[PDB]
Amino acid sequence: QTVRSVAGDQRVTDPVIVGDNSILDYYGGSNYDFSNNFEIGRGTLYIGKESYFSVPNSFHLLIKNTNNLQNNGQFIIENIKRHANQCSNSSIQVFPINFQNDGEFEIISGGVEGRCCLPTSVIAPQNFLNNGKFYYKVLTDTGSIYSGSCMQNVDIGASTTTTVNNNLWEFTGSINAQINGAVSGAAQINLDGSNMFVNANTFSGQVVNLINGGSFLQTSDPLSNIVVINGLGTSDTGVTSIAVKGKGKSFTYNPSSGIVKLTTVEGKTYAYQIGCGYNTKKFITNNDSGASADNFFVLTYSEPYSP
Ligand SMILES: [Gd]
Ligand SMILES: [Gd]
Ligand SMILES: [Gd]
Ligand SMILES: [Gd]
Ligand SMILES: [Gd]
Ligand SMILES: [Gd]
Ligand SMILES: [Gd]
Ligand SMILES: [Gd]
Ligand SMILES: [Gd]
Ligand SMILES: [Gd]
Ligand SMILES: [Gd]
Ligand SMILES: [Gd]
Ligand SMILES: [Gd]
Ligand SMILES: [Gd]
Ligand SMILES: [Gd]
Ligand SMILES: [Gd]
Ligand SMILES: [Gd]
Ligand SMILES: [Gd]
Ligand SMILES: [Gd]
Ligand SMILES: [Gd]
Ligand SMILES: [Gd]
Ligand SMILES: [Gd]
Ligand SMILES: [Gd]
Ligand SMILES: [Gd]
Ligand SMILES: [Gd]
Ligand SMILES: [Gd]
Ligand SMILES: [Gd]
Ligand SMILES: [Gd]
Ligand SMILES: [Gd]
Ligand SMILES: [Gd]
Repeated sequence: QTVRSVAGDQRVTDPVIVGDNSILDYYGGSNYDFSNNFEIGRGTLYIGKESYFSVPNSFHLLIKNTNNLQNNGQFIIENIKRHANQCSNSSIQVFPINFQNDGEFEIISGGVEGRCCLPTSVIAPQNFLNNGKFYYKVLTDTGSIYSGSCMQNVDIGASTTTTVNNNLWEFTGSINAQINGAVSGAAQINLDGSNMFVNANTFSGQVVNLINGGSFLQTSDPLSNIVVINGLGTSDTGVTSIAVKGKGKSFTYNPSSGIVKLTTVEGKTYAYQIGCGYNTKKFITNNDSGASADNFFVLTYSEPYSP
């Protein structure tokens, strides 16, 4: 049992080592820069605005030139705007070469009441391997889920990075998760009120679960694979949706396979496994036309989701 609790800005060039039953609490700094390896055992590494045990305007975390980030415990990044309401260039940038997450990796932002001013967030290790739980949550000052109009944009992966999910991702609240790199494995992605944008050409082995008005959007051309998407439906906790880039010509649902196909006027056909027991007559289809894809063909279903 060792607690370390360190206040103020940090430029850390030494290895970060958290032993079993230990806590390392970095807080109260506006600037954090780590450049060496991380080894987190059965303990907690916390980097945040306020102490793990509970004020600058800004929060900047950079992990860059780190060879290996090995997480076997809890790795928390927390940036809640409390009293503060100034708009700053707050950022979370996680670019280690190797990130192996066997435990819990949890990013928490939000607390925006007035001006819509959220941090830049990019999680793009060259090699990001998740065997554990990756959480991104947007919370109020009290720690409730934030579901307002100020959307936290999160970039996951990049054009040349490799991302593997073998367990769980869960994005909760007003989050736009832009999947900008190759993702593979065999895992669940839980979208609890959040949107996920499949921008890449490899997005494989991921079962997507839409909860509380969560949405799946693809901007890339149709994949080889048929993504399993659970939760299409309309309830009091909202309307979940599947959307593809372009202008929709038609849809077909096969009640015998549980596969829906969305065909665009360009003749691109997107296929998703939504499950059995849908009624064709209760599907709704809309072309959205505006501003990343200008246009989306949006599939919804008028009745509650039944597993
Ligand atoms: Gd040193
Ligand atoms: Gd030991
Ligand atoms: Gd040791
Ligand atoms: Gd140990
Ligand atoms: Gd030990
Ligand atoms: Gd040991
Ligand atoms: Gd500072
Ligand atoms: Gd070790
Ligand atoms: Gd060791
Ligand atoms: Gd060890
Ligand atoms: Gd150990
Ligand atoms: Gd906190
Ligand atoms: Gd936790
Ligand atoms: Gd706040
Ligand atoms: Gd506040
Ligand atoms: Gd594991
Ligand atoms: Gd927990
Ligand atoms: Gd947690
Ligand atoms: Gd927790
Ligand atoms: Gd973005
Ligand atoms: Gd962007
Ligand atoms: Gd969950
Ligand atoms: Gd790709
Ligand atoms: Gd797949
Ligand atoms: Gd939405
Ligand atoms: Gd109702
Ligand atoms: Gd189109
Ligand atoms: Gd086109
Ligand atoms: Gd629109
Ligand atoms: Gd964008």
